[PDB]
Amino acid sequence: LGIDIPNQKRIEIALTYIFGIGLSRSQAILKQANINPDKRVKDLTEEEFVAIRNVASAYKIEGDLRREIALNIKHLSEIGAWRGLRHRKNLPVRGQRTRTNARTRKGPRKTVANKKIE
Amino acid sequence: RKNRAPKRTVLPDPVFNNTLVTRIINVIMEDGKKGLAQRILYGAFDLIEQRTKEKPLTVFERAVGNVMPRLELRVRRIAGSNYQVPTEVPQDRKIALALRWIAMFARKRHEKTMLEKIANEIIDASNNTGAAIKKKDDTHKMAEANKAFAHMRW
Amino acid sequence: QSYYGLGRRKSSSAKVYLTPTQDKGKITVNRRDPSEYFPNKLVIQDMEQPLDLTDLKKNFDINVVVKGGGFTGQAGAIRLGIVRALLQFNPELKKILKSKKLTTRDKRVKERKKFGLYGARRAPQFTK
Amino acid sequence: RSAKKGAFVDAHLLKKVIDMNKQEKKRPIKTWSRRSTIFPEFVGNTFAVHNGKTFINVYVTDDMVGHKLGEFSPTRNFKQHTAN
Amino acid sequence: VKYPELKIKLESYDSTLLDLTTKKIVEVVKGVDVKIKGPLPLPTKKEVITIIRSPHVDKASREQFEKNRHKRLMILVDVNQGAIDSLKRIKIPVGVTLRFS
Amino acid sequence: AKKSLKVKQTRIPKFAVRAYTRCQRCGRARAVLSHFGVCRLCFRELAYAGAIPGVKKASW
Amino acid sequence: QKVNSNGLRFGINKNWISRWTANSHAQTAKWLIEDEKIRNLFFVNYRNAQVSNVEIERTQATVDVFVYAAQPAFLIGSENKNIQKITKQIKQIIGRTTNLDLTINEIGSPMLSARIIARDLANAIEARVPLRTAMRQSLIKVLKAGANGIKVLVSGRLNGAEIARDKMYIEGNMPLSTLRADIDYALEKAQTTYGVIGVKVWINRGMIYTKGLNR
RNA sequence: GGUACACGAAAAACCUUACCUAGACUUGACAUCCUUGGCAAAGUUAUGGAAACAUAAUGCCGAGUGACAGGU
RNA sequence: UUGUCUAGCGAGACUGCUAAUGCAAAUUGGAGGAAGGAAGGGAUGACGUCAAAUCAUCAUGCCCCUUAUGUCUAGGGCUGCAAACGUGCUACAAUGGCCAAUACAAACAGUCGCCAGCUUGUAAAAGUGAGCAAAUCUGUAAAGUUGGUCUCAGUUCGGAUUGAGGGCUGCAAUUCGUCCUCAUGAAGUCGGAAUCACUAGUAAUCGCGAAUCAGCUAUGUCGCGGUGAAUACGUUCUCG
Repeated sequence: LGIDIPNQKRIEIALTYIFGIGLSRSQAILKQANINPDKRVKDLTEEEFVAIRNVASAYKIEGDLRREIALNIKHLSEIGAWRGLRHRKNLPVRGQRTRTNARTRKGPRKTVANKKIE
Repeated sequence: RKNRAPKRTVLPDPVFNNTLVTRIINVIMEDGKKGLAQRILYGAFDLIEQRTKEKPLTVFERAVGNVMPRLELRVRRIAGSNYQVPTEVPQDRKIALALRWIAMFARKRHEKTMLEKIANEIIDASNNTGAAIKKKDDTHKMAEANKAFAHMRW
Repeated sequence: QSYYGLGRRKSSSAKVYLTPTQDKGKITVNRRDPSEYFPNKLVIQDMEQPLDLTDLKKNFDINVVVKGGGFTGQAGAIRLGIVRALLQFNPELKKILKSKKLTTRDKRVKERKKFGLYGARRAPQFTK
Repeated sequence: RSAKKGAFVDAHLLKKVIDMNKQEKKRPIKTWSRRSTIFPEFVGNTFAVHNGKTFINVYVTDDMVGHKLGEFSPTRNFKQHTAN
Repeated sequence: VKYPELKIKLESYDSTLLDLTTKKIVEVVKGVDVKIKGPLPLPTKKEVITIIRSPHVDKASREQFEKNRHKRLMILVDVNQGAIDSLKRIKIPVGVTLRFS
Repeated sequence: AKKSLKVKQTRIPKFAVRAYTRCQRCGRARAVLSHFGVCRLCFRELAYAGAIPGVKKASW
Repeated sequence: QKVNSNGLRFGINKNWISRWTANSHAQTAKWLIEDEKIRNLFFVNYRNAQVSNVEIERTQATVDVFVYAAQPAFLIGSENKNIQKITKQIKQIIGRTTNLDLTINEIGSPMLSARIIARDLANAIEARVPLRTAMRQSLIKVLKAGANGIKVLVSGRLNGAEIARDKMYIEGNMPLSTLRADIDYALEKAQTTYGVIGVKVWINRGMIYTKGLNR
């Protein structure tokens, strides 16, 4: 994790500008600590800047969140697993058909000449 | 071809009694919704009354008068080249397209709230400095060279 | 006594009762003011266009019950009931009201769409 | 994936495993269920699974076994990006 | 009273044949028993079934067929077995069925 | 084949989801109509002569 | 292409072949899938019976099937020769416990059925009988029987390869765009040594004045 | 092309299904033309088996032989 | 805040009347009505045309197979993959995004079912428990309004992909079902060339039901209902 604050706005959306904690887990932290974002001000108390990090670390660690997610990815990669096999080589694995889609995992375009005369 | 078909008529506004305001209602209307459009309407009149207070009407038909078009473009051909010449057009279509220009230049603004930007193009057009009058100037000016077939219309 | 009126619009209807009593009446429907049942918007003047253009609201009640439809059709139905009551009470105004075209509803309802149509007239986007 | 049975085996693998883990010295087993997912007590073996073309015999991992046994091997053949 | 709450429901898949059967039965039950309430008209169960016409490539050239089921109610509290006997003189046609409780 | 499909359909399976519905005189699982255990072509052709009691051309 | 006009007047002017109902998609499907085959039996079984029609009547699991023909002389049977076979095949087709019985009769003006004429021309096709004699015989017979103008057409092999010849004949008025006409249609496929011959016959019973209710 | 391309095909994880391969399969899975049977046809379960499927009783009823059917 | 409503029988618009101009036919206005000049719509496709489509609905003339193109189940495949088309969806936004409260239907279906409701749950759902073989029982209608926030920017936009966990059916969800909770947050600033559809309840937009099916990423199909515009001058061109 790190230290990040919105430009000048409510306290809660600071949780949006940190990874591993989206809007839902943000509201979860708020209802856990009973701290509501006061109007367009990020400064109400000084102790909260480590108090919120306590419960955030209690959930899990941001960088470690992604670290063990990537570890899980390479765990599919290490042993023979069709899910990992397709996930490693830039190709979708779920029920999505790979004949007209998957471009977001492919670069913008790599089109080449085709043979439609036959 | 289309033989003859009278168009629909508008009804007087219950709180304005102005055909022009009804055409405003029509042009800014989107997605088949009146209430949302009517909110923009109420905000527009209220803010025109608020900032530099005058008379919603006086400025309204003032802008309408300033944006009154002269000649509208239509295209003919020799079957191989398009030539655009302006001809006349009744007042109802003139007003409809003028208010359409106003609304289109309204939506193509980048300020925050709709009501304030709407009042902005309205007062700009009433001041003969908005973008609505520029296309009118262009449609009047192009007739300088399009007179060749503006003389003989087919 | 009361005036039996019926209004119809968009497959919705409305029964209307007015009285010649000594009360100016209060516009209401569904046991609430139209400011809370109908949208609190321009329709407040729309639902009373004939009564504010003729026979100002000073000598009758408002006992109207609605059935079905959305809300704009409800306004048309209640207006049709109002004009029906106005006609049956004072038919002499029949000449001066029909010019305004406040007569029966003009059967404009959503069509009965068919196969190959998206709005009963929209086409399937003909291609090459 | 059953949420009532941690990994729903077809229950015909049970016969093969109660044979094999008792024998526990001939790793290739002639049994194949693309819908089988092993429990921790059915781990450490190879599985001769019929692809529908050939009988592929591959060894299974010992760390995450809560996955389909046919999901550790390709279900069909594929090829590179189309240029021919 | 002899058999309270004769609530007999009649079912047919037409309105004209429905008219015929309703007329027949609610007029034959007159002549023997009193206190028969009017047969309450009932909504018609309409089913449109849209069907592809060609056995091949089109989803726009589809016809559509109708199946409409009709029903009528007779609620009889105060009666005698005379109406029950009268039920066995002129038979309802084969396209109409009865529901009872 | 065509007839053996009909034969195996009329049989009884061991699990309860093996069943697939079709018509019995002219059965076509492709665009099946289990509304009356019939087929689309079958219903259309029987409707032309009037073999169904309650069949009518749709009216709106 | 076009659609048989028998369905255009079915449901508003034409009588129902079957008049019955039951619980939806519970036993209606089975009952209809049985009695449709029951109906289709006789025309396939018999070609020399000139049967007019069949009629299914079901009343709460009580089922019977009327049959009507032109001349039941070969359908009643000597000392009930046919009726015993009819009863046996009826027990064959629809269960063994259901009530089963019928009666054979003749409808008024049996000559005005398209089915009998279509079967006659099919006999003229399956017997390798020439086409012109059959067509002229049908025309003169329907003219002298007494009726309004009818029509007929044929399609298929006419003793020659590259089938592109089909013949149509029409007399009087045949208003296929008219609600009330009470006009019958038949379609038959005759088997020949060169293939299948499809023949359509539109027989005009005659429009009835002020048809306000089903016949 | 108009007159295919939200199509046939209003449901491709068994079936759907024609197909790649495994196991079996032969007057025939199913039905019909002969003659003998009027009560045993399913299902049942340890048996081998990934799976058809055989050994154990149970519970239009039925054998052989020929006459062939079926082909998405 | 009871005779609206469901639906049978009918009545009712027929150039019926008049001014108007015409040999006639037929023409525009006015009265009236619920509606005036095919009241609005569906349903009703002549001969042919391209031998267009289906010998895989069916029947089916040829030829061929037959201890085999016949049978039975496992499993795989009809879903891949540089691409492009054809069609949706939904963004690129403060008419908006999210949050609380609040206005209102039609039809339509429901018997191994429709599921009122209770309790357990952030949730898929679970245990449970009434009416409905159906005008009595069932299926938050939303857009809207009261506001609150977001404060004008790659945003509480957009929600893709992927990951973790939970949920249901199904012998089973890997191939190739899907729902929800949580994690991330893809391109993207209105789309040149060209186009497609549309004359008022129209387009656009918002929601409900039915369908095959055990269930289903059907955004699709079939309909139902709500809000609800613009332009029609005109036929030189463009398609028939």
